Amino acid sequence: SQIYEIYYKAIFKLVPEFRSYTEPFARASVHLYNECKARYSTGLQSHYLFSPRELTRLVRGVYTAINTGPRQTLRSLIRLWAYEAWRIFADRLVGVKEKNSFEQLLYETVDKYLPNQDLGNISSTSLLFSGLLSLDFKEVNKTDLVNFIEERFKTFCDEELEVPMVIHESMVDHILRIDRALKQVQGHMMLIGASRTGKTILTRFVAWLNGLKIVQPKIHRHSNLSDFDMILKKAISDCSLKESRTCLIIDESNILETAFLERMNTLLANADIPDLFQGEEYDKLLNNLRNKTRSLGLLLDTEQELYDWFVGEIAKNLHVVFTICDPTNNKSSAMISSPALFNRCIINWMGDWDTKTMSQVANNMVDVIPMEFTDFIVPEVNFTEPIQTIRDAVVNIL
Amino acid sequence: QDGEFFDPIISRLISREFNHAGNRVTVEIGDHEVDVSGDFKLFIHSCDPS
Amino acid sequence: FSSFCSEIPSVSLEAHEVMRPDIVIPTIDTIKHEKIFYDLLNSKRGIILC
Amino acid sequence: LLGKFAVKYDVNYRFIDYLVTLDEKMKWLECGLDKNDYFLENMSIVMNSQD
Ligand SMILES: Nc1ncnc2c1ncn2[C@@H]1O[C@H](COP(=O)(O)OP(=O)(O)NP(=O)(O)O)[C@@H](O)[C@H]1O
Repeated sequence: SQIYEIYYKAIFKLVPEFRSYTEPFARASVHLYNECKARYSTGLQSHYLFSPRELTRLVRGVYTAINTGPRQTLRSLIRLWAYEAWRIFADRLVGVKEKNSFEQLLYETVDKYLPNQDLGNISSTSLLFSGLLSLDFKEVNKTDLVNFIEERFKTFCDEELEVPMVIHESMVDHILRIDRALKQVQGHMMLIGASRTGKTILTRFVAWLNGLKIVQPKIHRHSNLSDFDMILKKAISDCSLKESRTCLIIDESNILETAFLERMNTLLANADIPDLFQGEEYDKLLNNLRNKTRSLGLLLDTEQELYDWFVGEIAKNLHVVFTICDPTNNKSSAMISSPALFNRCIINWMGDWDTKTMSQVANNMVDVIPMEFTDFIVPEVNFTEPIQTIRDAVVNIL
Repeated sequence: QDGEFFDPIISRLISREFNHAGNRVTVEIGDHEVDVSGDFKLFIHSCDPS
Repeated sequence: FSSFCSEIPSVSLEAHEVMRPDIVIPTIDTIKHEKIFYDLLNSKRGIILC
Repeated sequence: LLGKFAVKYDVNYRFIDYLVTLDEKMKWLECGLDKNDYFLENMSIVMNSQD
């Protein structure tokens, strides 16, 4: 509470009016952190782990969103808080009751610390409404979002690689989540989606939307550690020297060995890898850094200053996205427990199709109309849709 | 011949992913971009159900 | 000669400095910990943090 | 399921007869394929469908 009271005191310089509220956000933030850590435990799910990082992410997320965001009222700040609260903590939660448990906790927290009645519904929907299409990250209209996304998804489906795809509300929520995640300063994400859920291709969509350079590590059974180093090595150089802002997509297919686990335990957690640039290779990098720095209009005296600028560059401009399927097997669970992963990865839980979106997919595929005759029986007996057509019958059977 | 063991260099080939050109069609494998034919077929084969 | 404890430096860092990954908000435990690291390291004995 | 929602299917139906040519059936068995309905159902699924 003391640590993060200092943090809020630092980020609230952007909203001096609300300066008085430094402690109760810090208190409410640590409270939530404690309760969450208490309610959801590793006995239920392997990935329920909470560390101070979650408190770190919550402040950081709020900082950027305030800074980039519109003029704030108290309601504005505390809802924004609740958004980041949702994404940092609850987005990892499976099922429903647990997400509802979190909503209840959120309501309780707000009531206990910051009692304003100007709030609306604070549930996971009714809040996030996270502006991307709108230039400053405000709340949005939701009809505009779905359309913007859909036209930019039509564009992306045609312009970039063509794997026929389908849209659903389900997609939209996770899209906002992936984008907001790639917007946050030092941050990475892991999508637990089962498989075929369309999580990699969605990452790629946002990467295409925000014009981030996509890198998928190319490896195999004979692939070495020296090989993965060079990928990371080159990826970092571009993230710093050329200001490329790259998104590195790791699948669980990609790992033939754990060596991939660890070197990133580093890159995620802290902002650099010390071993990676070494020997003369270090001096070459340093030279370049001096040049780029001086070209930015900053002459940095010491060497560590250059390297401090460099690391900060890796932090804000390099995002990593894991996509894993079955957290339950030992191969992925090695990825899972591993803390530097789970605690600097924003865990986002997708799963098998929603059985509703199964219809949205099905219906959008049978959109072409070969379908004939009459329904002798408007269904008279007995979740896809209210069933009228042969179309609906088919997607219900399937 | 051994599907039992499978390395992801083929991953871009299993999922259908290709960067199209005017004439050529290319698929990244490992560190190199190779041209696909289209008279090309693939069959993965394994023996033990284990 | 006296025995006193838990005296800490006050830090104020600008908003844009909040995003630096290498940062520390000094707490009682920070100082206490940093100090036993030093003492151990001046004894040439090794450290492992778990 | 095709019955429960109302959609007609051919009460007498066999996968093989539906999706395989005589020539196909003949051609596969020539390459050494086993006699079974099973291995014919299979050989159809492998050949007949590649996306
Ligand atoms: N909306 C969709 N419409 C049609 N097929 C889809 C859709 N979403 C996903 N798929 C299928 O799933 C794949 C989408 O790519 P991808 O995102 O890589 O799946 P994935 O969930 O990421 N599997 P993984 O590599 O473990 O993450 C394609 O091969 C499609 O067959």
